[PDB]
Amino acid sequence: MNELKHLAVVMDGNRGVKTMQKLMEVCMEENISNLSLFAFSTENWKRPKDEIDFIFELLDRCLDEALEKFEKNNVRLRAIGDLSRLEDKVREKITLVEEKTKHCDALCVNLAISYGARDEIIRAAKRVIEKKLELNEENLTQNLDLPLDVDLMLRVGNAKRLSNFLLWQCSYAEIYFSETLFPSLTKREFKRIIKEFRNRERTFG
Amino acid sequence: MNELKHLAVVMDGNRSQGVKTMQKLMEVCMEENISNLSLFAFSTENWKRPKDEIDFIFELLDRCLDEALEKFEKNNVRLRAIGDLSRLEDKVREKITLVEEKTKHCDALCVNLAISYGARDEIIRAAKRVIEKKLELNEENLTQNLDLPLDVDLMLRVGNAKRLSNFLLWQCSYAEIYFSETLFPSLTKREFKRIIKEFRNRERTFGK
Ligand SMILES: CC(C)=CCC/C(C)=C\CC/C(C)=C\COP(=O)(O)O
Ligand SMILES: CC(C)=CCC/C(C)=C\CC/C(C)=C\COP(=O)(O)O
Repeated sequence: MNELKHLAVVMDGNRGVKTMQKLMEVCMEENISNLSLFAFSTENWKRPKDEIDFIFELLDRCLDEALEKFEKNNVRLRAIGDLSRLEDKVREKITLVEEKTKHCDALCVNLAISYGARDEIIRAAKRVIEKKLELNEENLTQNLDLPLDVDLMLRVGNAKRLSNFLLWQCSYAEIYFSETLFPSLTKREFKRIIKEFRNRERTFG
Repeated sequence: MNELKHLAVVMDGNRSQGVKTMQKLMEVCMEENISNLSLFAFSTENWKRPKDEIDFIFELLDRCLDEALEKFEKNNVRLRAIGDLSRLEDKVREKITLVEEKTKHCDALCVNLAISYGARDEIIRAAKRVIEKKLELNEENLTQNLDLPLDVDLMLRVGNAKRLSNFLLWQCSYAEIYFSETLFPSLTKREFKRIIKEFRNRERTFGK
């Protein structure tokens, strides 16, 4: 009854991968076209520099994994965010992996890096201005990094909040708080959560 | 530890005491030093509801506006309307303005009433105000030009719906979110207070 075209997942940000593949594998069996993930926020730039270099160290390992395995598995990678804040090293690797995988049909992984929803909205507003378009919901929407509405917004962890992730896109997103101390989760419980989603009533106001 | 300046509330919009429970929420806000209480009455999308449903909602809203004309200023509660008010019938707009004017000076609690309101629309309207003022289009400027500039600390959903439904999206970027599965009527002061206590002890990093 409900179509899940766009699934957005965020995991706890408190000061492993299996869950991520299980994640991607399921979006696929389920015919979920867009998977959106939150890696690094605009506000995260204020963290302690140690915590940051550590996160980009992880990120870098993730991107390497993307290059190797994304194309042959027919997965696409797209980076959203204010990417200009990023070091050239990462930025290049990103650009590369996007280009390598640009032609993948089976799933689209939207990776949010140096990303914030308020920044996105501001940037989108400007895109609109510089095209000499009327400022309205529709033109703004179409000029986001990610125009696509979120259907299911999924928090893997104990934090109850959006933390500046795809706000605009979430106006009518179904929200789901899946508690854990460990960003863990099972193929089935995903499918469980999904099932739940398809059945719950969406009125879009 | 966490301070709660701005409480937002939305109840399930699908399928008396209500007035009594509301007083308790308002008393709890005062007792707790919550300066702002934000309520969701009618949204921009709600306009696509059957005409009979819209009719009934404005019928009640009217009833509530009257209560507020009666009870608000003598309790030092301020009322503010947000949303695109230009979409409202004349009789309504004026009656809103009336209670607004009458309670404009009220110090103790500020009740923000979202009527013909949508977050996306609020956001667009804020961007035009910034442009119209020849300000730079940035986060801070857009914030300050919202109908309601104040960040939401706690977003409380009363009902079974799990979603924000175009309610104060910008303000909620880092808002703590809480789903209480009950009807509004069934809520007690003790419960409001508890939920509040819970929010106060939650870890808020704002991205660190
Ligand atoms: C591995 C990698 C590149 C990034 C790790 C991202 C993870 C697992 C969580 C970060 C989530 C973000 C950006 C915000 C969530 O904020 P919160 O949990 O609500 O404080
Ligand atoms: C009594 C009165 C004047 C208005 C009542 C507002 C109520 C009870 C529900 C409407 C809430 C709104 C505007 C949106 C929530 O929609 P949803 O529950 O997410 O489908």
